[PDB]
Amino acid sequence: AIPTNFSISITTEVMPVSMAKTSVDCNMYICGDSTECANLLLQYGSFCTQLNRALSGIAAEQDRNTREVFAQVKQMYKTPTLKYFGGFNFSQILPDP
Amino acid sequence: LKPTTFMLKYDENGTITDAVDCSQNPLAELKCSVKSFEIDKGIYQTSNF
Ligand SMILES: *[C@@H]1O[C@H](CO)[C@@H](O[C@@H]2O[C@H](CO)[C@@H](O[C@@H]3O[C@H](CO)[C@@H](O)[C@H](O[C@H]4O[C@H](CO)[C@@H](O)[C@H](O)[C@@H]4O)[C@@H]3O)[C@H](O)[C@H]2NC(C)=O)[C@H](O)[C@H]1NC(C)=O
Ligand SMILES: *[C@@H]1O[C@H](CO)[C@@H](O[C@@H]2O[C@H](CO)[C@@H](O[C@@H]3O[C@H](CO)[C@@H](O)[C@H](O)[C@@H]3O)[C@H](O)[C@H]2NC(C)=O)[C@H](O)[C@H]1NC(C)=O
Repeated sequence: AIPTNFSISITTEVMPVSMAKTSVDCNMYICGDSTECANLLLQYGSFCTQLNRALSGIAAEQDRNTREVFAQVKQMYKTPTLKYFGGFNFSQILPDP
Repeated sequence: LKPTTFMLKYDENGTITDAVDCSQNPLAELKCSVKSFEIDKGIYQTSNF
């Protein structure tokens, strides 16, 4: 069997790339407006130091993810004024001034 | 005298060769947090406010 006619399909595809980067102040959460908590926390040490390093390390990767996908061209091209090219109407994918 | 925090470099022969405040400017507190005298360019997170 050999096919004769054909068809053309456009198939969508959804992929996540990022995630909302966060940050947490310790004493607003683990102390919560009391100095005596902060008078007690210093026994435990600089755990606020290490977690801020970790979460910002996540936050560096989130900008790193978006940058490694998109930032691949080296000329900033211009959208042409025409949007219809021999039966190819790009009126829905290009932006509009 | 005042209650502060310093950072001291010892040499090979156990001699105090250099010190730094942790209170005079944000630049020295950056040296206090990263624990180094020479700091390359970039942003660096430090303590809260
Ligand atoms: C490429 O594809 C685009 C797809 O958007 C296509 O553009 C659209 O064309 C249609 C007509 O073919 C436009 O519809 C008309 O636009 C005018 C201007 O906005 C409106 O005033 C019109 O509304 C009146 O007329 C209608 C029928 O008479 C009534 O139903 C209506 O209530 C009003 O009385 C009508 O909507 C449409 O706006 C454009 N859209 C865009 C985004 O340009 C274009 O034609 C294609 N080109 C080629 C070469 O294939
Ligand atoms: C730590 O202390 C030691 C000794 O307490 C220091 O070593 C001494 O360094 C000096 C400087 O180089 C030496 O003097 C020179 O010695 C050479 C070789 O003998 C000679 O050719 C020169 O004319 C000059 O005299 C000294 O000999 C040396 N002594 C010893 C026991 O090693 C060391 O430099 C100190 N280091 C720091 C970082 O403070």
